[PDB]
Amino acid sequence: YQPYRVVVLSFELLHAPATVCGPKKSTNLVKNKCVNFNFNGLTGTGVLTESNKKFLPFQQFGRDIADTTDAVRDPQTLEILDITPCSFGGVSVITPGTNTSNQVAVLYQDVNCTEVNVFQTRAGCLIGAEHVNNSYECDIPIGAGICASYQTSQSIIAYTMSLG
Amino acid sequence: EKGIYQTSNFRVQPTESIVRFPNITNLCPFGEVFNATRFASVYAWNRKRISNCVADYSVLYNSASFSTFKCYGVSPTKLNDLCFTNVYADSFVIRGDEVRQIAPGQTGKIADYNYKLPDDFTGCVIAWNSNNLDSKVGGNYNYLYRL
Amino acid sequence: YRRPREQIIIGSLWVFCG
Amino acid sequence: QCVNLTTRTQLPPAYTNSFTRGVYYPDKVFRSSVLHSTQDLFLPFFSNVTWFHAIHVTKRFDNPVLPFNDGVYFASTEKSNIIRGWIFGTTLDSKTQSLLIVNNATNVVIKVCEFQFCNDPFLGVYYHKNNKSWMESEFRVYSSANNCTFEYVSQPFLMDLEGKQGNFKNLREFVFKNIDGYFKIYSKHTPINLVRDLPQGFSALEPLVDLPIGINITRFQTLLALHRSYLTPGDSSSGWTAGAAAYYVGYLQPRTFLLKYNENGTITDAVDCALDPLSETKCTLKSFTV
Amino acid sequence: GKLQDVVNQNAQALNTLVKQLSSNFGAISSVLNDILSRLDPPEAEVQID
Ligand SMILES: *[C@@H]1O[C@H](CO)[C@@H](O)[C@H](O)[C@H]1NC(C)=O
Ligand SMILES: *[C@@H]1O[C@H](CO)[C@@H](O)[C@H](O)[C@H]1NC(C)=O
Ligand SMILES: *[C@@H]1O[C@H](CO)[C@@H](O)[C@H](O)[C@H]1NC(C)=O
Ligand SMILES: *[C@@H]1O[C@H](CO)[C@@H](O)[C@H](O)[C@H]1NC(C)=O
Ligand SMILES: *[C@@H]1O[C@H](CO)[C@@H](O)[C@H](O)[C@H]1NC(C)=O
Repeated sequence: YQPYRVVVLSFELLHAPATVCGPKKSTNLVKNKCVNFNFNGLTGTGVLTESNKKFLPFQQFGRDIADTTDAVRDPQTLEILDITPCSFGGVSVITPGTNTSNQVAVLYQDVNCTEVNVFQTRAGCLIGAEHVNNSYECDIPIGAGICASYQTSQSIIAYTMSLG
Repeated sequence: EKGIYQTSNFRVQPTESIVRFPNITNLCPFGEVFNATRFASVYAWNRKRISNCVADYSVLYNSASFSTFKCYGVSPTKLNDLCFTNVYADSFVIRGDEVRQIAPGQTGKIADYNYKLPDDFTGCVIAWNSNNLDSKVGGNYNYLYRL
Repeated sequence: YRRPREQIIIGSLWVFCG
Repeated sequence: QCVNLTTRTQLPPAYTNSFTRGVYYPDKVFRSSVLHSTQDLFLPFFSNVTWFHAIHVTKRFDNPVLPFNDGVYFASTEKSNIIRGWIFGTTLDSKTQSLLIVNNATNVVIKVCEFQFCNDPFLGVYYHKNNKSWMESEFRVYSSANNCTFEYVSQPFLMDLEGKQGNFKNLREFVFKNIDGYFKIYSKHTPINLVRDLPQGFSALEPLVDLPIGINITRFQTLLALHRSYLTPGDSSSGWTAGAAAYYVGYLQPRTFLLKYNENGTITDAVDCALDPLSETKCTLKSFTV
Repeated sequence: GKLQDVVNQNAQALNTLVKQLSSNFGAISSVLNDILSRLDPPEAEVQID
């Protein structure tokens, strides 16, 4: 016979705006790291960094010419951050003939490979081949005027190819 | 043979997952309906409209201050992130033996003549002891229910 | 009252009528 | 206490041309130094818009009931803030939900209730004798409010509320839309110095507030502020004057526009792709210079 | 104009290739994560196809 204070909760959807909603979570901000971002209405991957854009007060999203997300406003802070796609590229194996040697050099194309001897070039960066100041004819083309060859007790060298 | 061949596609993997949501400030007035000093009678149960606010059912589920927490049509741990157009909160006083009759498909004096739930009723029910507040020395006669 | 199913998706057809 | 207003002279409304007006931001996306083509409800360039006038001189006080097809572009060339708010709905007989927006002398009121609107709703501003100032003294908008679904009141503030005898010096623009139960309002204020006619130039209306309402918005009605004083004796039906006030009404249509964004992300120009063949060339080439 | 037209043609081809990623092609949505999260794999397989 003890009195019980009861509450009855009813929920329904009337093909109407979701006036009532529940929160999921929130995390601390991370910059200069390839992360999977979640925001008010977009999800994806990319590298977030401090920007210098001029978003309007009512605007929250950024789009480039090709209609790809560029910058996103922070929901909890009046700060706007550019989104740079996480680095990617092709992996090219530079080798002489297998009958010559088994030493190979690897070219990570179009990446600043401080993120991946090591030689940085305009076609990516060449790992496994040493850079020399001499100039020869092009044996194995790499790009941007750089060629590689199996010369000098032997290794793979990277030089600027000589026109003649 | 001697030459350069493309073999793979290098790409940096994401280190971790980051989630950012807007500041929680438009909290629903659940603290008032659940802690009201006085409540309406069984036959004149009041209906409270809750809308245009953010609701937190996780704290209510983990509050551990409610004797009975039964959900119909939805899991108690699944509606935390789910959204509804309108929220209805009906609160009244029910006898200890009558608390089991507040459910869809039930039959009884209060169920049939005071408050009838739909056969396809959805939501959750809240119930907790109130003998230390709704009972007084000499008898409390402020609650009316139809017979 | 009882409402058509085309208008309510999640909730029950029955609505407040007191 | 709903009342009727008599001694009103009915005249055909004037018409004015929209010289590149009614352009608003279609979304909350920032774009810099690009040209974007959007298919949204816009006000067509160089279109006749109904002109409503209010003056005494004649007893001109225009506030009819106007349809709501898909959207409304609202302007107000005012010097003393006479036009205050708007009332929406379908029947206004308490059987259907109605939307009400009023900026009274204290707060702006936005609410949705099944109001029983009066035949001729208005706001009464009276020049009291105790103090030499103008302020609201009557509230004759609706009659009853059985139930309410939404109601919002902003922070208190004050306005001049004085009937300046000069010329129009402020321009207020508004766009109202409703899709999938979302009531959206855009607005912008531009300083002007003119007597009549809609000013030239370009202006992009930034978003103001979004209202999730979900009704049947069949039509709407506008409101004004009435001047009443002992200098014009009379009853509640004739003892009143409207003052120097004017506003325009323009309807939105589904059109395709080529929006131009500057370096800082502000819309600076636009092209109506269905105006003339030159605009068709501009839209097809996605450029402003051909 | 010859060199400029070559550059313009290649740029237009690349831009159209990029913009073709925002098309539904009869699917529910162009975003792959959206269709992955909204629906279960056994039914979303046809949209992904
Ligand atoms: C959101 O809440 C945090 C909590 O301290 C606060 O620091 C922050 O300023 C809030 N956001 C805004 C925009 O004020
Ligand atoms: C590559 O990274 C180095 C840092 O080691 C930096 O100095 C250089 O500017 C970067 N180059 C490019 C093209 O980003
Ligand atoms: C090439 O010459 C530069 C200076 O011109 C020097 O810094 C570098 O060490 C030289 N490298 C080799 C492999 O000789
Ligand atoms: C105003 O006049 C109209 C004309 O028919 C009438 O229907 C309405 O009831 C009147 N209202 C008042 C308040 O006199
Ligand atoms: C954009 O903002 C900068 C910041 O001062 C300003 O110098 C420039 O004139 C602006 N561009 C306009 C107004 O078109």
